[PDB]
Amino acid sequence: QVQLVESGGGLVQAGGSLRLSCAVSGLGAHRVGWFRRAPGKEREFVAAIGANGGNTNYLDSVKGRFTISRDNAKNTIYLQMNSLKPQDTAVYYCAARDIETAEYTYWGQGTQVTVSS
Amino acid sequence: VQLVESGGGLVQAGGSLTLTCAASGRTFSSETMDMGWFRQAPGKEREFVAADSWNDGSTYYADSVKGRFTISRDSAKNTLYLQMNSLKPEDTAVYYCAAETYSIYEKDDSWGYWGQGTQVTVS
Amino acid sequence: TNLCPFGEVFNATRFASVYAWNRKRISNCVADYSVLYNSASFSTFKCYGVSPTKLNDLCFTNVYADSFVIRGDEVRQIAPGQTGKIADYNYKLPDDFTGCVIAWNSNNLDSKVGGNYNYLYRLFRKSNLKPFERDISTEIYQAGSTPCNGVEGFNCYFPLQSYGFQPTNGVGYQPYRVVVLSFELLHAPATVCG
Repeated sequence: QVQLVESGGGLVQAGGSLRLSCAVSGLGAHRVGWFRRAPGKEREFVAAIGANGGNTNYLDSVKGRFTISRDNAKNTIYLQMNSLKPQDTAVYYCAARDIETAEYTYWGQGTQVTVSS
Repeated sequence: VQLVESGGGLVQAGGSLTLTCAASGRTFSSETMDMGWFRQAPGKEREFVAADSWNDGSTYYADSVKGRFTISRDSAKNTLYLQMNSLKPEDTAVYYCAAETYSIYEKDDSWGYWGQGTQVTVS
Repeated sequence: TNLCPFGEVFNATRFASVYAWNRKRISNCVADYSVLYNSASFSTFKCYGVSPTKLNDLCFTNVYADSFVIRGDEVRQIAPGQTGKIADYNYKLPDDFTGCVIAWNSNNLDSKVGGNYNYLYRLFRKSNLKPFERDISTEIYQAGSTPCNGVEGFNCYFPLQSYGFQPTNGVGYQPYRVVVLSFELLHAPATVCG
């Protein structure tokens, strides 16, 4: 099966690059995504990356230096929020794209990293 | 073939420079036809930058690319060298860099070692 | 008076995507159309028209050849007038045609650790597609009144999916390479005739 878990975080004053990775036990031919927890009763789409890595999608407030890439060795996943400012709140939800028939359906987690003035 | 797309630059950019684009296709003389597809143009709006599809195919007029911008595409040597236009300071000059492949069907696109779309860059 | 291009297409690393078929025209040349039948390397071979051993006197003038890679168990969906719930949504062929389709193994090259994931196939864009037409619809499937516009809601899912195959392929679900040829005869001059 595929195990998805997320636990960690932490942040400091505005500095250099910031890297958090959503732990995944390898993704051969299955999708994975991130969900925005907007102030509402339902979540929102953020991005979705296919196995081939194409058809990349981003939200209206994500185009720019922010980028996400995948690795062919351990499926390492990069994150956004490079060169942060003291105004953003970082809380996402890892999603396994439950539309799939590998072994079962699984749900991820996330952190609540914040910034400081 | 190049993923980076950019246009020319006049004295506004410190000097006059040749166009930086490449044409992707099986052969220079692939086909003799004029057409186009989405080919996302500079800015949010998408328009047909050039429907020539080869060396002097057919003049096409688009809102994004008006008479102020030269309308010509050259597939020779998979490179672009024609000068665009003599604009004035405080302006923008971005030109799409892409071309169709060889196939009888419409909306030709390279398959096997190419990905749909290209990176968006401005000068 | 030159060799036909048939030898420059066979035995290729890749041909095209699942939902992308490229049409080609055979240049003027001289050859025999029964060479393929005599070959014993094509276990799978199915078609409609004149018998392979007799379609020599009537030289063809128009040739339409396509090649692609699909799942092995899709041979059931490769038939005239097919009304499969998935086949017509990606490929469709009319019953009024004279031509032949062949298929063979594709795992001899598309094998590596972690499987293959380059091939992609579509499921549904707007409705059933008529034969001899293709479209690139990036819009997400709509199943309600509010347009999700990429939001994972109201049954809005990504229509395109990639293949997955282990290097230890067992049952015949392993991918195969399929090549389809169609020959049309007309009163116009024939590129190949003898």
